[PDB]
Amino acid sequence: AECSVDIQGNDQMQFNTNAITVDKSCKQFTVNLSHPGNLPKNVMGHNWVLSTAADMQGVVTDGMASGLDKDYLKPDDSRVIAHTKLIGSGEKDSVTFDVSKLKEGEQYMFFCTFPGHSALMKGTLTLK
Amino acid sequence: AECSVDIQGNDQMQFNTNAITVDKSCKQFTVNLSHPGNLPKNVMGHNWVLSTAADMQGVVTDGMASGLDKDYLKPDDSRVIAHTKLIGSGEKDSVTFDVSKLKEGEQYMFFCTFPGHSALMKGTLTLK
Amino acid sequence: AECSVDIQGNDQMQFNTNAITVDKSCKQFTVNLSHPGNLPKNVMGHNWVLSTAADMQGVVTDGMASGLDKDYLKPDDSRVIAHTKLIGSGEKDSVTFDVSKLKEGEQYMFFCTFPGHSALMKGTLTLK
Amino acid sequence: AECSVDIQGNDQMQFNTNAITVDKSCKQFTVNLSHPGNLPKNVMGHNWVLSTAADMQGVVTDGMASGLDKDYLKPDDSRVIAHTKLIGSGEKDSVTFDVSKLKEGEQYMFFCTFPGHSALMKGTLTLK
Ligand SMILES: [Cu+2]
Ligand SMILES: [Cu+2]
Ligand SMILES: [Cu+2]
Ligand SMILES: [Cu+2]
Repeated sequence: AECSVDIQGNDQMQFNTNAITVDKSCKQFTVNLSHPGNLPKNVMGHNWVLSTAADMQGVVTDGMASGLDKDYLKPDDSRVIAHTKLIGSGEKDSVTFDVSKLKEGEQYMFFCTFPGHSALMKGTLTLK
Repeated sequence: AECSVDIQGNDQMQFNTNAITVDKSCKQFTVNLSHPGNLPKNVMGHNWVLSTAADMQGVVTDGMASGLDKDYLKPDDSRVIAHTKLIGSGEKDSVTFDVSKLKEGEQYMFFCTFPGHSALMKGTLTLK
Repeated sequence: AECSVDIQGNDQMQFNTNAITVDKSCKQFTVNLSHPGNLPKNVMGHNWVLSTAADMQGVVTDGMASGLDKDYLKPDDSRVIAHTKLIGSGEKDSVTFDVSKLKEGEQYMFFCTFPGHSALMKGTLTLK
Repeated sequence: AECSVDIQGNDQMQFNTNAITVDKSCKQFTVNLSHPGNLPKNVMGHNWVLSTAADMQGVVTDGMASGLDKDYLKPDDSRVIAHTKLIGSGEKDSVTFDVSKLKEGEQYMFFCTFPGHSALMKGTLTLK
């Protein structure tokens, strides 16, 4: 949609899109995440996390180490550009971030940091 | 598209959708598969294969065993409802099948049978 | 050894093997499962479950529905040939079963029924 | 064991381990890689490549771009601490490296650079 995308994380550990395009004319961009299905957060929680492609692994390893109560993200992690909370089925969360935080010609990855989901739940974000 | 869907399998071993719905009014249904990216067929080939969810695993296992030359599909496998060829980047292939081969209230799965790909490249198909 | 195998299911949602061959001369066969890592059972619990390839999807689907208190396995599911308990990190469990429950020529699959894990935590077992 | 590890990458695009610990008493560490299965190098080749977690993305991407003739690794990449050859099934390779090139407190990752494989063929290495 205009400077926003709606994305779903389902009970089969899948995001419904795997490529996000942000137009340079946008001052801000909003991601609206929902979780179709019936499984709870401790079993199939999902969040949408954005970092550069280079930082994804560091973000994922340290997130796993933060625990369920920390939504599997290291608090005040400097490499995370934007993120939602970790949501279970039937819940919703959105994030709006400034497009000035993205740079031309840098590769960005969005992903879910719940233990073991990033191998399957990830995609590219591109500023065009 | 009425009675068709276009789907893409990319260089990250991802399909761009995880759910196809077929309209019960469609007599036939076509799937148009393309492969964006730059990797060749032997490294990142993708096909779209349809079966019941209960048959998916035996089709994938026997497909692997048939190998390279057989497009990683057992020839005349009775469990395969429809399938494309295995394609590399920049190639395109379509498959049309009779919608009468599908039951309402039965669960179907589409997937790619290139070794290792079905872990990520799979989705549901249902009649509506 | 000869009629046993040690399997590990780790925090990355993977088993350390994807194929087990049971030697025809074994009267019984043992699977010893351990869980390297640090995550608790409610987030990354693993079990080793055996059925035929054709039954795997039914077992995983009824399993997921039965929930964590039932170790994500349908109570007294007749499609389950043998299974361990669902274990958390630092736990271990073993199951010994009679090899006469297996026949030559049938495809068997082993897998984890914790939601989402069978996508990666699956393998073939064959009586040879 | 202690200063060596045997690792295998199979036809299901998986390593048999996703965590290696190198003991600080080791002067040198040896990794022996084998490829179980039947698939050739150009379809499912594997290598074991070590770098810091922050450098892994860059190594994988430039590795992809170097091609099969370069074993999917950029020639003389200074980010690669150690690596094997790319091997097909039934092949094996060994690599020894100096443990003094590893510092305590730095996050390292080992992985495969054959296109697409690092998503699942990766793990941690830690000085302990
Ligand atoms: Cu998730
Ligand atoms: Cu594929
Ligand atoms: Cu599991
Ligand atoms: Cu590989």
